[PDB]
Amino acid sequence: ATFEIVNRCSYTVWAAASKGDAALDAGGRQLNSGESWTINVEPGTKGGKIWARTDCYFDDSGSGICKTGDCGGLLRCKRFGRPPTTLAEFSLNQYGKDYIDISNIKGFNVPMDFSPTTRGCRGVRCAADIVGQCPAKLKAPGGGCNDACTVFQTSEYCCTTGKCGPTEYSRFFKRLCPDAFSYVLDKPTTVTCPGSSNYRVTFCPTA
Repeated sequence: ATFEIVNRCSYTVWAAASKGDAALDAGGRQLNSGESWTINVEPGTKGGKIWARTDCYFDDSGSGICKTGDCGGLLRCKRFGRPPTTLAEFSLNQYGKDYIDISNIKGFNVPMDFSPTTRGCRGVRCAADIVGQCPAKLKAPGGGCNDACTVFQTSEYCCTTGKCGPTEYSRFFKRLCPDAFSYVLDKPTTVTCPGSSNYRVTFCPTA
């Protein structure tokens, strides 16, 4: 399948694409404003994620640091990223469908549209100035708006036991982005798409 990753923000990002224990495609790439990067993701993938990283440095050996979303100091992500990272999430072809979501469960760093490029299903978006508004205790020095499980490490925020409810903090993300997951047991805003669909991830969409 095909992921076209478009940086419509006015600042550079360092896109990432991982499943957890391996890169997707080249696993990351710099994207100056306006630049695009189309990747190939193997059918049937489970639990894939796409995110932006901000304020990176990488050397020629591809080794470095980012202020949001860092995946173990590399340019070419093979793990997932350090919060706060807004997340495009997907598992493809799982019995005839595709399932797409955007998640604020690790926080928010960059606004995002995740829309299908082939018919049958609706996209999802979180474009609101979450970082402009972010509750004071959840702000991240380095940039972005952290989730409460990251800031406080409690069972209730982290839903450790599989039981938890919404919180004042989950609800701050759900007031600003109702289509994105705001905590682990949020009512699912998942989208089911035809198996083998293609997609576009647009950062800073309304930019």
